[PDB]
Amino acid sequence: FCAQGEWMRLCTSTTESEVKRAKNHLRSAMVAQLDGTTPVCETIGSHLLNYGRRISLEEWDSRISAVDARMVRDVCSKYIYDKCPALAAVGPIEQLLDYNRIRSGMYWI
Amino acid sequence: ALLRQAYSALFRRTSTFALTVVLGAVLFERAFDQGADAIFEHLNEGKLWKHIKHKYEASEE
Amino acid sequence: IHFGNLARVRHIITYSLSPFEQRAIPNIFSDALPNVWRRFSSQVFKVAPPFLGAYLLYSWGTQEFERLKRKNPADYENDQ
Amino acid sequence: GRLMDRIRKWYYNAAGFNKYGLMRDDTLYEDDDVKEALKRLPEDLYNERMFRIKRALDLSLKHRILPKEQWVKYEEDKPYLEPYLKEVIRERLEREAWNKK
Amino acid sequence: MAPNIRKSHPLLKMINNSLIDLPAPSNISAWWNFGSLLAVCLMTQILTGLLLAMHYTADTSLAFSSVAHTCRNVQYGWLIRNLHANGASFFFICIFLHIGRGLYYGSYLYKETWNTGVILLLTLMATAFVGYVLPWGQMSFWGATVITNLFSAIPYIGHTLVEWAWGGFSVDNPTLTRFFALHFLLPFAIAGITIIHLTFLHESGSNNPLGISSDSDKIPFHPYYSFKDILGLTLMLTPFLTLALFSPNLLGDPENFTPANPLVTPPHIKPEWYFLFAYAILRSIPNKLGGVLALAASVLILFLIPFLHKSKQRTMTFRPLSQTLFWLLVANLLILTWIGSQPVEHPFIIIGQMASLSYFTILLILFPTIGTLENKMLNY
Ligand code: HEM
Ligand code: HEM
Ligand SMILES: CO/C=C(/C(=O)OC)c1ccccc1Oc1cc(Oc2ccccc2C#N)ncn1
Repeated sequence: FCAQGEWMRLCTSTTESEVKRAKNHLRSAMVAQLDGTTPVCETIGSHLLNYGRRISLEEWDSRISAVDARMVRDVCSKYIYDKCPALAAVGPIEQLLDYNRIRSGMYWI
Repeated sequence: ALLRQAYSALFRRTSTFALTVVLGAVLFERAFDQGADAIFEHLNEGKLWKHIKHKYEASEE
Repeated sequence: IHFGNLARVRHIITYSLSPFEQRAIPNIFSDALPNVWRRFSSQVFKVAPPFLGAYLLYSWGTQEFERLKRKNPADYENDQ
Repeated sequence: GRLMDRIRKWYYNAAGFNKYGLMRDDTLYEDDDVKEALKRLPEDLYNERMFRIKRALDLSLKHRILPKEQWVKYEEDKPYLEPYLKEVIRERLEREAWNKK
Repeated sequence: MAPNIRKSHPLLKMINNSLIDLPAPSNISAWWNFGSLLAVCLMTQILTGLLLAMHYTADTSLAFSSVAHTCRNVQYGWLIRNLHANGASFFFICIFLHIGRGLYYGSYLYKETWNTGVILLLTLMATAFVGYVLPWGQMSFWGATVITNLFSAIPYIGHTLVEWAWGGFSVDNPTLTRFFALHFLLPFAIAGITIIHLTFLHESGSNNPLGISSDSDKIPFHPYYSFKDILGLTLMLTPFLTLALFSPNLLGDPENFTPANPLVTPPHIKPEWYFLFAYAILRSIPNKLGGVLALAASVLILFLIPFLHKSKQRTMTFRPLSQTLFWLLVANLLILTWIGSQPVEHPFIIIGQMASLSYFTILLILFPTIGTLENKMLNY
């Protein structure tokens, strides 16, 4: 209930404060993925294979910095809002229930 | 594609979905009534006062 | 709290599709109707009988009642 | 001769729970004795019973039954609970009797 | 307190645990749609009832015309009057299907839910009975007269209880005014007891058509049953309105379009369709006292059902013998209904006693007997 709630917040009411912090966490994250030779090498192998070139931290940072509240909301709305999700549940899941109910958690903040 | 347009413009946002129902109702009523009344009177030609009214409506004594 | 305390269930997997990925009334002729017929068939001789019997009793009793209202000529054959 | 057996096998098919893939014992109303009996069932028997039942309810909400092939055959119906249930009732009657004395 | 306010709040929590997050069997059929229809039926009677009450006058000298005034002058008075009068039948149709379902699926094993249910039925009957007198037409007065006099047959306290109820020596104005008060009151008792009905019910949850535990497969009431029930509402509501709008008097007695007259007995004093079956049983026993008991018993018999269950299975789904016995009973009731609308003459008199006799035999003797028999045929 709370989780889907947070997704709905993303689409409808993200704050510049939130993104401002999310961006710093993301920067630290990308930088942290290049901590060593194996991880830098892993990046290269992938970037080439997937983007057909290397995307430097300098570029990532450029892109990451252009992101703002308004943008997060639009992108999220575009991929999350009122979408039929895919669900996998394993274990003692009796208390989680009904695709229908979950599907409804997909709209209205 | 109307369905897609309808979806994007009307049914996606809950606010617009309500606005569509209200505006939809206002228009549905107007049309639906006129139509039903239209059907009822045709199926009853010359039987309703509306129909015979002229005979005593400023045409007697 | 009634969800989560119901039953001890193990090893059952279930697969379901969103309502928007599927049809509301699928296979009306290949699955639906056949079954409707199947269901009707399996019950008709359990429900129908007593209702048919009721009908007969009703018809008899209604006719037997109107018949007793008519006059029997055998009460006036010697009323000269 | 085989009269009682002709009748039973007949009622069994007349009943029709076998069309859902349920065993006779799956159809028992869960009163007090039956509930205790069920707690004594070995895990595997219990989980099988559970699936059979869940399956039946799903068929029931769908207004379908199993294909004639999958129907439980009179002679292949396993009376998995009757043994436990009889013991539970035996125990209960003992206590009832004893608490009277 | 808690994450979502649908669980924490002292009120929503109630609305949630009974109409939204309430666990329902995934396989309950259309026969389970009658409870909600009964509830909606009740809200509608109370509603149309109040709207009519605001124009009614409980006095022998004004009753009949106050109702006519309502139909003839009040804006949509005729519609409301129709809906209320016809709603009473919709109510009973729904209640007989509600009861049937429970008998066929052994819902009565939920003793308290069942007993509060019988009380709801008795209160509903008293309500409709006293409501029927209000227009003060011929059948209003004579029905009141016939039925209330039956009780002067109770030993010793007979005449007393009756004259007390009438507030005099015959059905007259003081009876009408107290019947209006009662008719206004009882529906509220029905609403109250209904809450108890559902409270006991929630202790166990719903039974289902296969009569086996559905804990392995439960679904939230909403949206599954909120939608199923709303659909069930419009499906029934169509025949209802079709009747109330295209054939307003199909079920009513023409005799009631004549003001009550104590000096003119109608030729055929008979009740509304939903009471006919009981009227038949009444007349089956020639002897004022026995008939009254027989009448009372025709409905009180419902309190015994929970005690006459012998089957090892809950429902009759997998009990072919019990199933035919069940439809015999239903057919038996159509016959009694029919007999109840006929004059007391041959062949109707004998047929009446046969159907009355088989009615009680089937519930008291056959059902429990066939049940046991079937237990033997399952090798139990
Ligand atoms: C004003 C009348 C009544 C109201 C408003 C009412 C309402 C309800 C409701 C809403 C339910 C749940 C939905 C359903 O299963 O249909 C219910 C269930 C039930 N009611 Fe009633 N009821 C009424 C009368 C009665 C009567 C007369 C009986 C029987 C004598 C009765 C017996 C039951 C039982 C045993 C259940 C359990 C259903 C099951 O097997 O799951 N009710 N009722
Ligand atoms: C359980 C719900 C109710 C039932 C079963 C019911 C039943 C009836 C019946 C059978 C009649 C006679 C119909 C006819 O004219 O042929 C009647 C009349 C009437 N009822 Fe109700 N009623 C109910 C609730 C109410 C309530 C709550 C009120 C309002 C407080 C009310 C007020 C009236 C009035 C004023 C009449 C007399 C006018 C008329 O005959 O239409 N009723 N009712
Ligand atoms: C005031 O009379 C109201 C009548 C009515 O049908 O209201 C709906 C009525 C009209 C004509 C003749 C009798 C009438 O009343 C009744 C009342 C009645 O009440 C019972 C129903 C079931 C079980 C016991 C009783 C009693 N007493 N059973 C049959 N007819």
